[PDB]
Amino acid sequence: RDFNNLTKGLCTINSWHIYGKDNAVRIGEDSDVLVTREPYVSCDPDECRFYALSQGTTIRGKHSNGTIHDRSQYRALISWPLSSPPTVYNSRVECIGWSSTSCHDGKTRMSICISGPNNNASAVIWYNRRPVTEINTWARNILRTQESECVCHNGVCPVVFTDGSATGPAETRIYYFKEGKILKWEPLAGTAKHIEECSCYGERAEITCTCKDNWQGSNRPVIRIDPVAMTHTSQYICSPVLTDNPRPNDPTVGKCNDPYPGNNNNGVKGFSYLDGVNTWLGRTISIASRSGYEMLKVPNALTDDKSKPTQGQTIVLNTDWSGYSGSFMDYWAEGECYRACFYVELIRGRPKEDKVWWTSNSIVSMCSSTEFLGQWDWPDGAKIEYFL
Amino acid sequence: RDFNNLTKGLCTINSWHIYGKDNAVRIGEDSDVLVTREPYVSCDPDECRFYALSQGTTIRGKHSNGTIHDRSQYRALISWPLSSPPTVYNSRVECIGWSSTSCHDGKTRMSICISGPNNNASAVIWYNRRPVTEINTWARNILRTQESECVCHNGVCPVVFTDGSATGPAETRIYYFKEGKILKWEPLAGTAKHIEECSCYGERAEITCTCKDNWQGSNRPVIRIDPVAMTHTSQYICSPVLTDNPRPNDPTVGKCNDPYPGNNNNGVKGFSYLDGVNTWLGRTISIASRSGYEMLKVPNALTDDKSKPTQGQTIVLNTDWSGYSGSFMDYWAEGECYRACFYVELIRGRPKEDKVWWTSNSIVSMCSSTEFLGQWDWPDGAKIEYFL
Amino acid sequence: RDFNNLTKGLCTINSWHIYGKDNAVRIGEDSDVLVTREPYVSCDPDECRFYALSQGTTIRGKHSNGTIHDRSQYRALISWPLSSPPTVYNSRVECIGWSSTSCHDGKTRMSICISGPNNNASAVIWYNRRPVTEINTWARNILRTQESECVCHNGVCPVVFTDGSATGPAETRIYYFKEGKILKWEPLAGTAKHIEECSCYGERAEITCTCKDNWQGSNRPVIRIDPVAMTHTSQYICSPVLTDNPRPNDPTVGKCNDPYPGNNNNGVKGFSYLDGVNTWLGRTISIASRSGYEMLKVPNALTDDKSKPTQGQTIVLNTDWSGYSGSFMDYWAEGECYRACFYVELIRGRPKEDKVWWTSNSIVSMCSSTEFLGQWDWPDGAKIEYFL
Amino acid sequence: RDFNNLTKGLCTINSWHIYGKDNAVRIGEDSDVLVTREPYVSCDPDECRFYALSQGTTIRGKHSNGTIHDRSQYRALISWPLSSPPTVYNSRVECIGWSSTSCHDGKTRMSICISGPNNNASAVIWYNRRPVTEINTWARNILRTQESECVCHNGVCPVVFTDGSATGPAETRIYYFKEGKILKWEPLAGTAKHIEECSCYGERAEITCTCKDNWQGSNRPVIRIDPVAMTHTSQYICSPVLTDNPRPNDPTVGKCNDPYPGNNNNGVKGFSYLDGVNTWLGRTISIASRSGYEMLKVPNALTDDKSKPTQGQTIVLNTDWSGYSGSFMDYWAEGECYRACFYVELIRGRPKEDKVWWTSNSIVSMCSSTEFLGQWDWPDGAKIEYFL
Ligand SMILES: *[C@@H]1O[C@H](CO)[C@@H](O[C@@H]2O[C@H](CO)[C@@H](O[C@@H]3O[C@H](CO[C@H]4O[C@H](CO)[C@@H](O)[C@H](O)[C@@H]4O)[C@@H](O)[C@H](O[C@H]4O[C@H](CO)[C@@H](O)[C@H](O)[C@@H]4O[C@H]4O[C@H](CO)[C@@H](O)[C@H](O)[C@@H]4O[C@H]4O[C@H](CO)[C@@H](O)[C@H](O)[C@@H]4O)[C@@H]3O)[C@H](O)[C@H]2NC(C)=O)[C@H](O)[C@H]1NC(C)=O
Ligand SMILES: *[C@@H]1O[C@H](CO)[C@@H](O[C@@H]2O[C@H](CO)[C@@H](O[C@@H]3O[C@H](CO[C@H]4O[C@H](CO)[C@@H](O)[C@H](O)[C@@H]4O)[C@@H](O)[C@H](O[C@H]4O[C@H](CO)[C@@H](O)[C@H](O)[C@@H]4O[C@H]4O[C@H](CO)[C@@H](O)[C@H](O)[C@@H]4O[C@H]4O[C@H](CO)[C@@H](O)[C@H](O)[C@@H]4O)[C@@H]3O)[C@H](O)[C@H]2NC(C)=O)[C@H](O)[C@H]1NC(C)=O
Ligand SMILES: *[C@@H]1O[C@H](CO)[C@@H](O[C@@H]2O[C@H](CO)[C@@H](O[C@@H]3O[C@H](CO[C@H]4O[C@H](CO)[C@@H](O)[C@H](O)[C@@H]4O)[C@@H](O)[C@H](O[C@H]4O[C@H](CO)[C@@H](O)[C@H](O)[C@@H]4O[C@H]4O[C@H](CO)[C@@H](O)[C@H](O)[C@@H]4O[C@H]4O[C@H](CO)[C@@H](O)[C@H](O)[C@@H]4O)[C@@H]3O)[C@H](O)[C@H]2NC(C)=O)[C@H](O)[C@H]1NC(C)=O
Ligand SMILES: *[C@@H]1O[C@H](CO)[C@@H](O[C@@H]2O[C@H](CO)[C@@H](O[C@@H]3O[C@H](CO[C@H]4O[C@H](CO)[C@@H](O)[C@H](O)[C@@H]4O)[C@@H](O)[C@H](O[C@H]4O[C@H](CO)[C@@H](O)[C@H](O)[C@@H]4O[C@H]4O[C@H](CO)[C@@H](O)[C@H](O)[C@@H]4O[C@H]4O[C@H](CO)[C@@H](O)[C@H](O)[C@@H]4O)[C@@H]3O)[C@H](O)[C@H]2NC(C)=O)[C@H](O)[C@H]1NC(C)=O
Ligand SMILES: *[C@@H]1O[C@H](CO)[C@@H](O[C@@H]2O[C@H](CO)[C@@H](O)[C@H](O)[C@H]2NC(C)=O)[C@H](O)[C@H]1NC(C)=O
Ligand SMILES: *[C@@H]1O[C@H](CO)[C@@H](O[C@@H]2O[C@H](CO)[C@@H](O)[C@H](O)[C@H]2NC(C)=O)[C@H](O)[C@H]1NC(C)=O
Ligand SMILES: CC(=O)N[C@H]1[C@H]([C@H](O)[C@H](O)CO)OC(C(=O)O)=C[C@@H]1NC(=N)N
Ligand SMILES: CC(=O)N[C@H]1[C@H]([C@H](O)[C@H](O)CO)OC(C(=O)O)=C[C@@H]1NC(=N)N
Ligand SMILES: CC(=O)N[C@H]1[C@H]([C@H](O)[C@H](O)CO)OC(C(=O)O)=C[C@@H]1NC(=N)N
Ligand SMILES: CC(=O)N[C@H]1[C@H]([C@H](O)[C@H](O)CO)OC(C(=O)O)=C[C@@H]1NC(=N)N
Ligand SMILES: [Ca+2]
Ligand SMILES: [Ca+2]
Ligand SMILES: [Ca+2]
Ligand SMILES: [Ca+2]
Ligand SMILES: [Ca+2]
Repeated sequence: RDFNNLTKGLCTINSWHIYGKDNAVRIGEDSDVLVTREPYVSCDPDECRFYALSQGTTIRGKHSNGTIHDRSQYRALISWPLSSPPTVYNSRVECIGWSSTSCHDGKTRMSICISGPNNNASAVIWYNRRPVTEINTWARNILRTQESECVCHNGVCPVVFTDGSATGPAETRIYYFKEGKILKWEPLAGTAKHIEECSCYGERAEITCTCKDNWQGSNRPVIRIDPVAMTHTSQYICSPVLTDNPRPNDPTVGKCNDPYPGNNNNGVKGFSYLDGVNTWLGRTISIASRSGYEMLKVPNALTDDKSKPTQGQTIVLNTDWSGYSGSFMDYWAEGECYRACFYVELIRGRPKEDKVWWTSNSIVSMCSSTEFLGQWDWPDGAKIEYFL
Repeated sequence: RDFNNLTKGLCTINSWHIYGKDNAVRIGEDSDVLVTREPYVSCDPDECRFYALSQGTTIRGKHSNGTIHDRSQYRALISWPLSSPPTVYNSRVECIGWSSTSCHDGKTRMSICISGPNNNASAVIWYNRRPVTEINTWARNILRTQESECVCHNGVCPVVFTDGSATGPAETRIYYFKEGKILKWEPLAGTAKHIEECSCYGERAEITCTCKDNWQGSNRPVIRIDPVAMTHTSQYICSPVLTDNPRPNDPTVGKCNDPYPGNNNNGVKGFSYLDGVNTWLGRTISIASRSGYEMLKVPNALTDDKSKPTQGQTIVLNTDWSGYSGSFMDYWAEGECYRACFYVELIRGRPKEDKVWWTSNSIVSMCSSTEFLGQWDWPDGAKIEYFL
Repeated sequence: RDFNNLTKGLCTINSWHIYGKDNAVRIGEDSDVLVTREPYVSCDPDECRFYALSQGTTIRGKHSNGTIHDRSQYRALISWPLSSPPTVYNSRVECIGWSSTSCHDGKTRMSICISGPNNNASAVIWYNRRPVTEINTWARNILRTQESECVCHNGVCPVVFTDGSATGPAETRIYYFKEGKILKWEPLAGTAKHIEECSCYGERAEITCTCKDNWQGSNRPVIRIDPVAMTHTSQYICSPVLTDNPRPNDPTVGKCNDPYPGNNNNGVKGFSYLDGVNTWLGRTISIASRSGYEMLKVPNALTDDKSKPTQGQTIVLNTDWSGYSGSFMDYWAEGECYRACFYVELIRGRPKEDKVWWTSNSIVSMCSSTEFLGQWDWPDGAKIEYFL
Repeated sequence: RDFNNLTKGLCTINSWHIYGKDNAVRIGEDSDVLVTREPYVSCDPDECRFYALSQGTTIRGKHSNGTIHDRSQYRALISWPLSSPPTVYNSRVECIGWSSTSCHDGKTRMSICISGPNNNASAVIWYNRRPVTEINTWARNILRTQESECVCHNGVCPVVFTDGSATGPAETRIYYFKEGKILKWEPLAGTAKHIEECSCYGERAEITCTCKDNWQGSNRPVIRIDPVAMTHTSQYICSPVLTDNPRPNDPTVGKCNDPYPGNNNNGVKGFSYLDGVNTWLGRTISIASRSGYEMLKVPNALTDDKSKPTQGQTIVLNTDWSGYSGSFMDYWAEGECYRACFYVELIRGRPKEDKVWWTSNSIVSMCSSTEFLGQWDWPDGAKIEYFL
């Protein structure tokens, strides 16, 4: 109808309720489920759907062998109905590639897929299910993007891309798209020293992105975008409650403008909701691997370098595999505020479970409640032994 | 369009005709059918669909092992086209959880799923396919609901929940929802001593629920709700024709305000249509197990403590497995009266058929006819031996 | 929109072109295709679909064993997209039963399914996907109907039913339905001595049905219905070109008002287009079994007792299995005339191919062309050996 | 709405970006994917879909044995969602046959399928999903058509057919259809000596078709059609950069009005975009087999007999199997110009990979970019060994 405008602020997050879960790996043990990774969730005005990068093969299919690899010509961004598994028969291909983002601007959806060899990748921006714009690699080193939904405001949908090294300074750009066309792009500015895989959400005409500093930071870089002025700033979450993985143990004081040291060249896509006292951080429980998942209320995490948790909720037990996580909200829901939501990728297979030759995942997602709900843990649920 | 109003009375029930049957277990022996239990049927203004709690695995899948269990993080309320089986590819997830209810108010549908550990469960109320309200457990002991459709009147859709013991007094509540929001809730009142799994239907601005007294009663508790005044009453079906299972043999006089004794801490979800002489009771044929199913016309069953059958119809032979049963009607059909309908869950597998490691079911459903139709029996139809 | 009216006459049939073919048995050798029999085709104003009686199991499924049987509680009328196979995932159940008919009146569709034991069957008439009317068996001996589409005119859709013996006189009735309700029913009248499985089509406000005399006739009975006056007549196709199966060799003179003798208590559903010189008869090539299929132009077959073929077209080679056949037309096509169409059921499995324990079929269908097209033969295409 | 008119010229082609890829053979190793060949892509005003000739069996199905054959009664034109594989469950049959074409005129789609024995084939023209016209073979020798989309202008959709020898002069006809009806047909005229499988596109009220001279030419014949005057001309691409396969090595001067010699009675469906300096030719890399695929910018190829490449892009490595290729464009996209697109059929199985008994393919497709994008190669991706 009309372009959506971020007119509401976040609802108060007092707990998290179950939103969606597809049990993909369980079901896929005996049905035609596509092998995936890098999933997310994204809403249209009339429906919310699960998204992910397919590996172009079923889990039980012999071609599942080798899917630990990140970029092949057989991957594609696919979407499928909320809480269903990604099957050969119900998956809709949005575009071809090995890194993506997607978002609805209120009128129609924009989807972006990047494909190519490491030194010659390119992104193609689709809008209303048609290719509209293409961007060639600018640093010739794995052009890559969010791996979760972008956010739009009055037709303007900003997207964060990175091209260059994963273990040294790279060239991060913020592109402002409108109807699939480029209105403007900026180089990254601010104090964030490295950016990859931004998880974004919007509220009151501002877009907040919690990304990852793969090079040096165990605290997360944050990019705040003004989609009207089409400008932004960057910093790190000041809080001592470190949220990347792997990471060192939590200190008593964090860092606001530099990566918190202790772990280099590694990390996991993650997210946060930074809203003063209504601030919640997500993170793996393990400091060593993609294991477990919890939500911690850390009032003023973004700006308070000594902020520590005041409440929390366990999403996945430390004895269960987690993975990537990101933000999304249903901007077309009823009510006076936007309800914060997120998903956690539950990785199964390689490298942690090497008795099988594949790597895939299932999805679990939650949204906020103003109630103080009881908690449950939500594991993938599959028995690897069955696949042997 | 406009909210539906219960303006019609029931059609005269002279017999029951076949409405839907999915042969899920038969078909699922060689196709991707999800393992389920606790099914029901529910209509929208333009379509009627089968509903059930999936176990997050196919019947032939190795994860089918263990599905006798009631509550896991892998269950979800799903719906699928009338008379089709619940397949991985045609099942639509309504919400995540292990106890549910759902109903269309004329404009859109409300679905409720409860999930959690036994001492920390919570219900999330979805409306127009979005989460709107959440209710935390109040007795910290398996918050649970209907397992069949709720009914709406002018936007108000009452739902019965129980939290607390299954073998002693519990805390039953009646919530009146409108657009997924809570308008009001009452504690159970009346003479019903325990309530679980209410089967409801509406006619002439009144909602009748036939539930189950798991603690002491072999006769069924009945809750009648006024959705305008948002008030209710409770009692038991007075009739000597006992309809719970297991149960003692039928006496010559029943009980109107206390559970009829003989069997404790057990029972099965069931239903009835209480409409003076146009009264029909459903029940398993066996007094010991979920075996067989019959419909008995027991004029004035609700209020006459010596009422006995005047007509009847066999739905499932005592040599076939039955299970849960419940009411639903198509409130958007043509004509001057609402046609009473019900479904019977045909349980296969554990605990009765333990040569297989799974528990699932198929569905059979009937609706009333003003004709006096010939009867047939409708078994699940699957041969367990094939699954060995 | 508005009820359809049979305002056009038939197009001139100079040959038959390929319309649809689903290759169900071939494809079903390695995919989830339902076992069926008694198929047909029927159009809605915006789509034409394949219809059939499912057996409630896949072909490869173990429950396929025994599907040679005609009536079980596991059968249902299903429809699926033109030329696709009837799969577990794309089949839409219209109603439950073992004998059916269905037709669109221009506004919505009426579907009829009969279920029951032999001595207590009943038909339930569905309209706009809801049950509206029920009719109890009147002769207590396998109430049965067309097994192909009915035809409507200004809301009135006549249907032919038979109840009673298959090898002696029975009670045949013509019901005139409008919006699923009974307007009137007549007993069969005319000279037809036995009626079963009528194949009907309409043109210029008249409905012609070519049925089968299972008891004594090798020539086919024909019922012509006036859907306005709601009256009918009956006779046999006068032609010496006999079209039932099994049957005696063709004589040089047929019979107009009595069954042509030579074969008792047996036959196959078949059809014809009786339109003066524009007359075409379908029949199996073999006089002994459901083998082969051909179309023969027999000018004035209905009224000329010495009429013999003037043109012809082979549909299925005598070295291939055929089966039932029937008429349908797309009454919502463009143009000035209705294009005659028909389908042939290609039966595979039992009783002719007993190395497998199942019985199923695929469908081939043709429509007329005013051109004189080259002919091809259209077999089922499956290799039984593969199923062993 | 209104008939589409070719009002735009081509966008400038500076490179090719990835459009769609279904990885059919990979996925089909463990899911219900139909065996196909002769694929293409075609757009409707609201969706673009993959098309192909099914073989009426799955790849893993036993009936896949023998699918190297071209024409059987089990083939049909099917379409399915962009980038999905052609599965039993998501494939929509457009018509029955072994040679086809299809195109949307802006209001609705016309699809054409030819079926029959070699000496008695016939084409049936479907419009708005109904059969409208039939054309009988005129040379009684494999009536055949494009195997890719046709193009329409103001309701007029020209189609090229060939009937007669594959190794000598044949009877090629250009039919001008409007709403499935024949407006006019011409015999081929111009200097093209043999025509088969035309790949067409339209721009500025002109339709260009790049076909194949199976008899003598290694350069490609080109037919330019005026769909208003309903007239055409024919010649060959003058360029020395030869684009058929098999073929001799490239000379330094080509031929404008006669087949370039060196290879007889063989070839592959191919295409080109002839637009002055904005000219791009597609071809297999190997001169001996359907191996590899590249796009070469050959300014003025059509008219310059010494034109050689000025830019290029590799689509498939010479160490990977290719096959047929053709043109299509989304005539309903936004913007001021039509974006040239094409697909390459990636053939797997027989005759080149004879360890398996089947022949099938997957599809890869690209569209033009005005950017100068980095290139990647796009192979089928399946491991034949897995199928053994
Ligand atoms: C039914 O459901 C309800 C609703 O969920 C249940 O109630 C919930 O119970 C939760 C578990 O107790 C609780 O979650 C905790 O909240 C704590 C905050 O609350 C407390 O402190 C505040 C502030 O003073 C008080 O106001 C309040 O009253 C409480 O006393 C958090 O601090 C908890 O998180 C910390 O502990 C968990 C382990 O339990 C860690 O996994 C987590 O990371 C936190 O601890 C690490 O991080 C901090 C910060 O740096 C460190 O200081 C600390 O040492 C830990 O650090 C190590 O571990 C991390 C992670 O591995 C590592 O990286 C680091 O290096 C170190 O090695 C926790 O979030 C909910 O708030 C509470 N909800 C409600 C509404 O009450 C109820 O129990 C259920 N009922 C039943 C019967 O089960
Ligand atoms: C073609 O189709 C038609 C249509 O369906 C067929 O006709 C139907 O036939 C049915 C079977 O006969 C019939 O159903 C019965 O109706 C009885 C009521 O009618 C009779 O009594 C009235 C009242 O006086 C008369 O007016 C009327 O004319 C009849 O004479 C019911 O009483 C029957 O139910 C009882 O029996 C069945 C076993 O048959 C039990 O399963 C059932 O539970 C009922 O009996 C138990 O319960 C009562 C009540 O407490 C006890 O008193 C009794 O002892 C039984 O109790 C034991 O069993 C229960 C259950 O296991 C247990 O819990 C308890 O402790 C005890 O152990 C039955 O419902 C249809 O009405 C009739 N329909 C029509 C329209 O006519 C026709 O036959 C078919 N044709 C052919 C050729 O087959
Ligand atoms: C390319 O395609 C075109 C288009 O299809 C091909 O041309 C077609 O060729 C067809 C085959 O020749 C032809 O079909 C036949 O038409 C005959 C009628 O035409 C002839 O007679 C008329 C009338 O005098 C002439 O005007 C006309 O010029 C012709 O001469 C039919 O009579 C044929 O059917 C009979 O034969 C077939 C066997 O071929 C039987 O299966 C069929 O049942 C008919 O014969 C039985 O029935 C009659 C009637 O009672 C008996 O008299 C006769 O003895 C047979 O009876 C036995 O068999 C039956 C069935 O098993 C059994 O029940 C009974 O008891 C007996 O045992 C046939 O229909 C098309 O008309 C013709 N089409 C056109 C447009 O030309 C062309 O060939 C193809 N090109 C190539 C290269 O292949
Ligand atoms: C990142 O991505 C970018 C973007 O893709 C990459 O840059 C591209 O690189 C491509 C490969 O170099 C390049 O493609 C070539 O373009 C040549 C034309 O450009 C050159 O000449 C012009 C004209 O003078 C100059 O202006 C320009 O500056 C260049 O110097 C083509 O000529 C190339 O095609 C020919 O070679 C390939 C093999 O490489 C053949 O397969 C192809 O068929 C062509 O050669 C055959 O045909 C010609 C014509 O008859 C014959 O003369 C020749 O001998 C060959 O003939 C044999 O082979 C054929 C086929 O098998 C056979 O039939 C015949 O009989 C003979 O046996 C080629 O197309 C892109 O243009 C370029 N793009 C851009 C924007 O720059 C960049 O490299 C990537 N980065 C990294 C790090 O990888
Ligand atoms: C069910 O009853 C309510 C009246 O209680 C109907 O609601 C009125 O509907 C009309 C048209 O929408 C409005 O102008 C009135 O204000 C509505 N509501 C109330 C609460 O007064 C409703 O239309 C009835 N539903 C149907 C299907 O007739
Ligand atoms: C079929 O015939 C009936 C007339 O018998 C048409 O019905 C009339 O339709 C118009 C418009 O709906 C009404 O105003 C008349 O009262 C209708 N009915 C009768 C029974 O008089 C009907 O429209 C015709 N169908 C079509 C498609 O033309
Ligand atoms: C473009 C790409 O391949 N990105 C990688 C990502 C990346 O390698 C690291 O962030 C370092 O740069 O790591 C991971 C990962 O799980 O750590 C998955 C991503 N997979 C995909 N998006 N396909
Ligand atoms: C919430 C829950 O687990 N409810 C149980 C129900 C319950 O245990 C008894 O009524 C006693 O309270 O029993 C049964 C049952 O088949 O008897 C199934 C239900 N299964 C599910 N709804 N998942
Ligand atoms: C109602 C019923 O079972 N009808 C039978 C039909 C019938 O038995 C004979 O016509 C004699 O009456 O025969 C056949 C048949 O193939 O000959 C199939 C039908 N199958 C089904 N419609 N299910
Ligand atoms: C009508 C028909 O069978 N056409 C053939 C085509 C043809 O044989 C040659 O062009 C020579 O005439 O060859 C090929 C081919 O791959 O070379 C495939 C086509 N397959 C199909 N369209 N089914
Ligand atoms: Ca890091
Ligand atoms: Ca009880
Ligand atoms: Ca007969
Ligand atoms: Ca399978
Ligand atoms: Ca050639």
